[PDB]
Amino acid sequence: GSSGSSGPPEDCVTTIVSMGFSRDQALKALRATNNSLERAVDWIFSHIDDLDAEAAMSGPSSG
Repeated sequence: GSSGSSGPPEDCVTTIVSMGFSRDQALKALRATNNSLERAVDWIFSHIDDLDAEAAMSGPSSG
């Protein structure tokens, strides 16, 4: 049980991934949602929708 400097929760990360999400996403989401679970899932779903973010080219990979 180590955790010095602030950081995102593990349980959350797990939960998300548990759903079948990318580990990076979970992390990002969290950080994107000030380390939030509920919001994360929301910030996540949003991405799934299509509205990823402001106009910005997307990497080569089919969704």
